[PDB]
Amino acid sequence: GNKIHPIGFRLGITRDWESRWYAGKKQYRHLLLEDQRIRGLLEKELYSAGLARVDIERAADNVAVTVHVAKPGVVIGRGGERIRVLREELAKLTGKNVALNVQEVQNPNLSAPLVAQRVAEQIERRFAVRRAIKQAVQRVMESGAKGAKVIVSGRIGGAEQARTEWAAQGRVPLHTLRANIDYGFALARTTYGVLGVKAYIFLGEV
Amino acid sequence: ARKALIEKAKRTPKFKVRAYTRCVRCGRARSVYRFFGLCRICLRELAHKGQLPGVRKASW
RNA sequence: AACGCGUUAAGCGCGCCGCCUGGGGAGUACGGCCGCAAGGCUGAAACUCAAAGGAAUUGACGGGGGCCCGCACAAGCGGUGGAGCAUGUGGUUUAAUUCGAAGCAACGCGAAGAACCUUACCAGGCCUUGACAUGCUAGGGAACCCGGGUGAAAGCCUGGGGUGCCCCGCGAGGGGAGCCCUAGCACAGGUGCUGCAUGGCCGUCGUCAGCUCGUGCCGUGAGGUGUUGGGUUAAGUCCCGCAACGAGCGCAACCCCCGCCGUUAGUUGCCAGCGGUUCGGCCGGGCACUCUAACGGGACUGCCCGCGAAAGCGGGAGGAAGGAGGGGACGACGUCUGGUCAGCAUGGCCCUUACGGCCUGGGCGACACACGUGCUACAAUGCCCACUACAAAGCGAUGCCACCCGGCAACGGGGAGCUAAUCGCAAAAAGGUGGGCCCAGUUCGGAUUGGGGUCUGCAACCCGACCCCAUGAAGCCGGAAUCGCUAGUAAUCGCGGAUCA
Repeated sequence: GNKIHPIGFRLGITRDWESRWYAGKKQYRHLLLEDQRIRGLLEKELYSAGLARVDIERAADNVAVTVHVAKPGVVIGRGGERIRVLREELAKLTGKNVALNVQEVQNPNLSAPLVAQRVAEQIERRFAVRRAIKQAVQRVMESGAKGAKVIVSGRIGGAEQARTEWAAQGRVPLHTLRANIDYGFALARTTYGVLGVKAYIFLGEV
Repeated sequence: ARKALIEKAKRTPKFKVRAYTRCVRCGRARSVYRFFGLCRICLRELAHKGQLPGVRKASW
């Protein structure tokens, strides 16, 4: 029925915009169309490294695409094979000067949108879903944190009765503002249904 | 008539009166904003993720 | 078995009697004995069932009890239910009047814009690897640009400009990377059915004060304690108690708007003070006011009096403001096989010269009727005309339009400022003032139909909005019923915005 997106509830504090610039009221329209089909193309051809963020900064014609990953290798190649073809590909729709980067996540178990995709892959390859969850939570809190939570939707085991599986440890005050709690969500896609996974990480405070 | 239509929206046949709006993500026909090019849902989904610069949770 | 029993045993033992062996049929029939009778004792069977039953959990419920809440009632003010009209639905109708939503929690709801578009529906004309994707084969054609005919359009038939390359190269010419005409194959497409196959998102109980975990202790076990009890709070808020001691999702707190004051900044503000003013903060001058938007201070039951073990309750001062200061955003474990396959996503099912696709016309706007949400009213605390004041939040380049000129006006010819605290929408309206109506179906009320016009649009017959003359219908305050709101609230008055010709 209810429970709102924990990102939208922070924006003003804590979480910052995953696309920050300014633009006019003939141009937001257009600069926005761009920003999706960008993040759309990247989502595909780059899944392999686990793009847990896709920032975009800007001033005028100068794009600051920064991709954040825990396994940086896959994006470059050794020296520069892959990174080459992408620069080409990006500006292949945008006749503007495409300035692409990469950044590192010290611990991927503390990046939710990852934790979510990990468990969604585990389900697509038929593993015990009660376990996979109770386990992925230890993974996170094990590697230092204050709290963490996961939620898998309906058609567990491919049963005609769709349920909803839970489990989570520590503290997760989604109602509190001075919080900082990373959220991500993944789609498992099977022969019988379409599951849904939600991941929550409690990190700092004050 | 869902696919055939979103494609009819792009072209501008006879008499410019016919040229209707249409959401970008959602093939949405109703509830479509000039400023964003988007539907009411399409929008609200985004706004929560930050993919729309400076569009913040209101409160007055 | 548990509830309980416990020298008045249901404990441990011995003696003798009576009795039970699944439920219905049935304490019935037959026979027998008894009885004045009513009936009594003794007492079956066929046929049929998957259980019938005892104690104890945890809930739910009560025309049970106790403590306590909420515009729940009560106190009070304004409404619907009646008329006329606008809009949503039932029904009948129809070639079709597309589908969904169904007590509260469907019905001015998806719909924040249906004349063709939309558009999913019907009638009529057409098109098949298709309006869109990915890849292969083959001669032409390899980009592209302008017309002809036919038709209602879609479509189908059909006349002319002719190619900047990797590169044999003076040249004939020729390999060829884009991209498109055409055949043909792999495939596209379906708002076709399944919201009890599903994700995500939303409604609701309910902003209610709750819902739980770990260990220990108790029970053969379901399960219990904790979380029952006394005080106190908006609150599982806090105190105090206690075989429990802690901890989590909740509430509160951190985040935004209104209130008071400071610091920073001066093309909005200011004779606040002298200055010139065609008297317009117009002008030079000037940030002290006002405002604008950015960083702060301020309130913590901290001070005093009383009540109390404590938490905290009542009362007083200072204060712009106290005891959550006024509004927001935020809604627990779960409930309704709740809602949505028609926003999208998605398993399965079904159609692949059509259940796909294109257009032209219709339909969604039908009307003997029925219900919901609304608008304008029936008038004097009123209606009409002239003149005259005081807002806020927003919005604007083939956009908002100053100011002119014409028209009774709708509007229409000119045309300055504007990327907008520097120009524009723009007058707020109720109010104030003075002139008219004099209790009437009326100078109240504006439905209906005739006549005449304007503007958007290719096009206003079915179906648009405005303006002018004339027509001026029903309504004299509404049966049974039934809604809202506790303060800048109800009532009443006008302004803006999304969608958008």
